[PDB]
Amino acid sequence: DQICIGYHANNSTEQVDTIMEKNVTVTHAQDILEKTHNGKLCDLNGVKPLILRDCSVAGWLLGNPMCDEFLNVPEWSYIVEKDNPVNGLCYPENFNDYEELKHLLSSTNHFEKIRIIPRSSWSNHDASSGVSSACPYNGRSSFFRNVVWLIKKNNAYPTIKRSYNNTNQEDLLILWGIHHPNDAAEQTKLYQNPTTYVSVGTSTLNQRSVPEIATRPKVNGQSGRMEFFWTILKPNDAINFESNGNFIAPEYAYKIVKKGGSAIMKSGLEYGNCNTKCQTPMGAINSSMPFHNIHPLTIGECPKYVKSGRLVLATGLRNVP
Amino acid sequence: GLFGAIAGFIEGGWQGMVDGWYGYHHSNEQGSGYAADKESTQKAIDGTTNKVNSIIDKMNTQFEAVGKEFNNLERRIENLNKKMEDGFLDVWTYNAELLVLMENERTLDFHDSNVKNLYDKVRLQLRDNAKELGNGCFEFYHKCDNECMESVKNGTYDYP
Ligand SMILES: *[C@@H]1O[C@H](CO)[C@@H](O[C@@H]2O[C@H](CO)[C@@H](O)[C@H](O)[C@H]2NC(C)=O)[C@H](O)[C@H]1NC(C)=O
Ligand SMILES: *[C@@H]1O[C@H](CO)[C@@H](O[C@@H]2O[C@H](CO)[C@@H](O)[C@H](O)[C@H]2NC(C)=O)[C@H](O)[C@H]1NC(C)=O
Ligand SMILES: CC(=O)N[C@H]1[C@H]([C@H](O)[C@H](O)CO)O[C@@](O)(C(=O)O)C[C@@H]1O
Ligand SMILES: *[C@@H]1O[C@H](CO)[C@@H](O)[C@H](O)[C@H]1NC(C)=O
Ligand SMILES: *[C@@H]1O[C@H](CO)[C@@H](O)[C@H](O)[C@H]1NC(C)=O
Ligand SMILES: *[C@@H]1O[C@H](CO)[C@@H](O)[C@H](O)[C@H]1NC(C)=O
Repeated sequence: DQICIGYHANNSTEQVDTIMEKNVTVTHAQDILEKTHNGKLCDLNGVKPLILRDCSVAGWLLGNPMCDEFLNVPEWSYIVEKDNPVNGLCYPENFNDYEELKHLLSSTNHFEKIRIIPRSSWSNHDASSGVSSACPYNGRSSFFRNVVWLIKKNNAYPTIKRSYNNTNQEDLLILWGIHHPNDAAEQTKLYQNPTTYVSVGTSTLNQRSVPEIATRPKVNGQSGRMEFFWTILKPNDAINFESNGNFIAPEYAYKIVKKGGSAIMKSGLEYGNCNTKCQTPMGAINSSMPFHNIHPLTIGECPKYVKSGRLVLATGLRNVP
Repeated sequence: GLFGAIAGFIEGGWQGMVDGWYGYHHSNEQGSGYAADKESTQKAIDGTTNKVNSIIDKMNTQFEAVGKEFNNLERRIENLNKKMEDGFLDVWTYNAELLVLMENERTLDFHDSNVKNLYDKVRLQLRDNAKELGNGCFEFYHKCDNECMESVKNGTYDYP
C-alpha cells in the first residue's frame, strides 16, 4: 500500500526561456506579445482621420488647387500624410517654420476655415491676375486658393494698409507670403514700384520682409519663388499688414480647436472603413496583450511597444514526460 | 531544479492527474488513483496570477514615441531625437525581456519548491507509519485503505 506525491504533466508544447536554459517546455504559459494588426487606417473611437493623400500639409493649408478635397475638412482624430506628397507648393518656394507649424497641428483636432479678408476688398489692386501655370486647375493657370497674389492696377500699386482683429474665441492661424521675382523687369511689370516690402505686426510679432529679386533654376516651370509665413493671432489681438508690392495677402485663415490629442502619421495607406481604439501607421491593433511589436509611433489606448519578437511568461511548471 | 523535486527525486510528471498542479497517487486493496491537492495548487495559482499582473502593471509607464519632423539643416537635433527615442525603446525592451527571463526562472523554482514542501509535509505526517522509497512515494508497513488514504490528504492523519 502506497501514497505518492507528484506533479501535473500534459501534452503541452509551449516553451519559455530562462537565464540558464532556453526552450523549457512547460505545462502552461502565457503569451503577452501582440504580433498582429489589421493593415488598415481606421477611425479612432468613431472619429475619422484626416487622410491628406497626395497633398502635403502646406498644399492643404495654402489651398493648392490640386487639394480641393480639403478646402473644408471636418474634425479629425489623427492626420496621415505620405512621405513625399506630390501636391504641396505648386508655385515653388519656402514655407517658414514649416516643421513647427506641423508640430502645432499634432496638438489640435480641428482647423475651422474662415474668411478674414474678402478678395473683393481690394479696390485699388488687381486681385484676379495673380495666377500661374505652375498651379493649374481645369486646364488653366490658377493659384493657392486661401491667399491672394495681388497685382498692380492701372499701372500703380498704392501702398496697402490692412488690419484684422480676431473677434473669435479661438486662436487664429494666419498665413501670408511674399513673392521673389526673377529680375527687376519682372518686379516692375507685376508691382510697378521697384523697392518694396511686406511689414506685419501683432502684439508679439514684428516683421518686415523685402523681395530678393534673383534668377534661379526652373521648378514647375518657374524661376521665381514664393515665401510663406504664419502666425497665431490671439483672441482680441489685431494683425496689421502694410506693403507697396510683392504681398501675397491672406483671404482665409483657420480657427484653432485644441480638442488636443492628435498626431501626424506618415503612411501610404488610405482609409480602410473600420474603427479601432489603437492605431499604428501600418494598421490598427485590437488586443488585450500588454505588449506589441508592430510599430513605435501609435495613437490611442495601446499595448506597450517593444522590439521583442517573442515574449512568453511561464505560468505552469516544467513539463516532464 | 533548485529544490530537487520536479525532474529530480520525483523523476516525472503524472499525465493522469488533470485535477491540478500537485497531488497524490495512492495504491491499496480497494484500488488506486490520482487526486490533485487543491490547497497548494490554488495557492500556487494565486501567486502566479499576482505575478503576471504585477509584471504587466509595472510595464505601464514605459516610454511612448512621438512623431516630429526636421528640415535639411536640423540633422543634429533630428539624430538626437532619433537616438533618444530608440534609446528608450531599447531600455524598455530590455526591461520587458529581462524581467520575463528572471521571473520565468523563479516561477519554475516556485513550482519545484511547492512540490518539495508538499512532499515534506506528508513525510512528517507518516512519521514512522510509512517507508520512504525515495522516489516521492511512501509504502505503509501495515495496510492502509481509502479512508486511511483520505486521512493523509485530509491533513487530519494522526494516530490521535
Ligand atoms: C480688437 O477689438 C476689440 C473689440 O473692439 C478691442 O477690445 C475692446 O477695446 C475697447 C476699447 O479699448 C475696450 O473698452 C473693451 O473692453 C475691449 N474688449 C475686449 C474684448 O477686451 C481690442 O482692443 C482690439 N484689439 C486690438 C489689439 O486692437
Ligand atoms: C477527512 O477527515 C475526517 C476527520 O475530520 C476523517 O474521519 C472520518 O470522517 C468521515 C466523514 O467524512 C466519518 O464518517 C468517519 O466516521 C471518520 N472516521 C471515523 C471512522 O471515525 C476522514 O476519514 C477524512 N477523509 C474522508 C472524507 O474519509
Ligand atoms: C502674377 C503673374 O504675372 N503671373 C504670370 C507669371 C509671373 O510673371 C511670374 O510667376 C513671376 O515670377 O509668369 C507666367 O509665365 C506664369 O507664372 O505662369 C505667366 C503668369 O500670368
Ligand atoms: C493533447 O494534445 C493535443 C495537441 O495539442 C490537444 O489537441 C489535445 O486536446 C490534448 N489532450 C487533451 C488534454 O485534451
Ligand atoms: C528554441 O526552440 C525553437 C523551436 O522553434 C528553435 O527555433 C530555436 O532555435 C531553439 N533555440 C535553441 C536554444 O536552440
Ligand atoms: C476587438 O475584438 C473583440 C473580440 O471580437 C471585439 O469584441 C471588439 O469589438 C474588437 N474591438 C475593435 C474596436 O476592433
